[PDB]
Amino acid sequence: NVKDLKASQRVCLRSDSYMLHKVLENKADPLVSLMMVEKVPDSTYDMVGG
Amino acid sequence: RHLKRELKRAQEEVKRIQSVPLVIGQFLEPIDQNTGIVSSTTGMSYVVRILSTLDRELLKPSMSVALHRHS
Repeated sequence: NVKDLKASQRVCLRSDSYMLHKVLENKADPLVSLMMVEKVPDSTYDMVGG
Repeated sequence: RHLKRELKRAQEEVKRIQSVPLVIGQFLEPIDQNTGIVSSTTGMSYVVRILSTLDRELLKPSMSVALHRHS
């Protein structure tokens, strides 16, 4: 249904008439992408202490 | 004993599909393990079935791979 399909969901298409078959399992958040290519560790309070 | 003749005639068929002529794409990642995402070397993504009875030991990390032509 079009109730299940949400924005920026990677889908499957069959190039015969472009008919949607299944939702595709894969999908990455676009922010997970930008945070990772940057790369920045996080920490806890005891390793920054003293 | 008759079906051992028929397992051999079915094994032959499929080895001919394995071999040349093939285009070379790349394996990005699985979405199952009987189905995966490959980018051909035409600059497009395709969702393709995976021939069962293959080694996924080196496959799952992205790595070159062979694909059939029309199929």
